[PDB]
Amino acid sequence: PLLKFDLFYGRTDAQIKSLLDAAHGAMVDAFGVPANDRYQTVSQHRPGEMVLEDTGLGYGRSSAVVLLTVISRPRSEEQKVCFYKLLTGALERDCGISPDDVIVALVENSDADWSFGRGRAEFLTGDLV
Amino acid sequence: PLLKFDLFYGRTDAQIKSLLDAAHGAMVDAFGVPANDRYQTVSQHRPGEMVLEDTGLGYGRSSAVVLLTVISRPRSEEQKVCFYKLLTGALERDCGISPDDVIVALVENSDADWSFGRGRAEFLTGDLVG
Amino acid sequence: PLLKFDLFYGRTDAQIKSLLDAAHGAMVDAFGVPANDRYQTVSQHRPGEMVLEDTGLGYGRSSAVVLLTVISRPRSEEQKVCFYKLLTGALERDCGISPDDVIVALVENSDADWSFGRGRAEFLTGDLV
Repeated sequence: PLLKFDLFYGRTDAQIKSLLDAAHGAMVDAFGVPANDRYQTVSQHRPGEMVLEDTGLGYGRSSAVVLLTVISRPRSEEQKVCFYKLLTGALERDCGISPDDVIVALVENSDADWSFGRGRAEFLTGDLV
Repeated sequence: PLLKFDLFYGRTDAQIKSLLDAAHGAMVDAFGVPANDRYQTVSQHRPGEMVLEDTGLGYGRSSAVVLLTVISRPRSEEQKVCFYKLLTGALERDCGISPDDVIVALVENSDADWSFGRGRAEFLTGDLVG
Repeated sequence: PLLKFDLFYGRTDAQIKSLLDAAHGAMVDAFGVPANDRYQTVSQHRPGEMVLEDTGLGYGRSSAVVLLTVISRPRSEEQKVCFYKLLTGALERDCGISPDDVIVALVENSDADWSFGRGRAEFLTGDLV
C-alpha cells in the first residue's frame, strides 16, 4: 500500500522516522503484506495549512496531529478495524502521539493499479501476490 | 469528507482561510454532513510545480487557480453536480476567485475506510451516521 | 486524469518540467485523451520525508526516484500496462531516470467525479468524452 502522511512542521527528522516506522509496523501487522512493502511520503504544513476538526466526537487535537491517507488493494473490514487500533497503539507507545491525534482515510484500488518499478505491473505478472 | 487543496504561493493566510471556509460551506450545503465534519489540507506550489490546462474547454486559468481533491463516502450524482456549482459560487462571492479557476476531482470510499480518532471506525461503530 | 508527483529536492525547474512533459506524453499516448487534458502537481521532499522500498523485487532506488499517483476515470487493464511501460520509456529517454526509479499507483473514479471549470460537470454534460 502507499501511506501518505500530512503533519504540521515541528518534528525533527528522528521523530518523523519514528512515526513512519511505527505506522509501517502497524500496517504490516494488520494487512499481512511483506515487510518490504514500504511506500510512505510525508507532507509538512504550517498552522495556516490544515484544519482537522472531530465531527463532534470529542477528540483531542494538537499540533502533533497526524492525517494518514492510505491507498491499498482491497482489505477486509476486520483488517481495516485492526489496522486503526494497531496504528494508534504503536503511535502512542513508540512516538508518544495521543490516539486523539490520529486520523485515517483509506482508498481502494486493484491489481492492475500498481507499478513498482521497470514499467511492470507486478500483481498482474504474478511477481507479487 | 477530506478536502485537499493545491494552490500556488501568493495568498495571505487570511485569504487561504477564506477559501477554506467558503469551500467547507459549499460541501456542507451540498452533501448534508455535520458542520464539524471538517478535514482540510492545503499545499502551496511554486510556478514550476503545477500545470493545469483546460482540456480545450476554454477556461480561464490564473495564478489563483485552486485544484481540489475530495475523498468521500458515496454521494449521488445530483449532490456532486450541486457541490461543483455551490463551490464556484461561494469561491467567487466570498473570495473573488473566478469560476474558471476551480478544478475538482472526487474519489469515493466506504464506511470501513475512515478513522476519525482513537483507532475507532466511527461509521462502523455507529458513532457517526451512517 | 490528474497526475500527482512526489520527488526529492534536487532537480532544477527545467529538470522538473522535462519530467512532467515526458510523463504527460506517456499518459496521452497510453490513454488516448486530448493533449490539453493536462493536470499535474509536484511535491518536493527532504531526505527525511519519503521511504520507498521494492517489496523484495530487486529495484534499484536513488534520490531521483519518482512516485506518481494518478486519478483517472476507468481504463482497461492493457491501457494501464501500456502506460507504465510508456512512462518509464519516456522518463529514461527524455530525463535520464532509471526505470528502477519509477513507482505508480492509480485510483479510479467516474464521470460525475470531475469538474474542470465553472462549476460544471463536463463528462456529465457531454462537453467532454
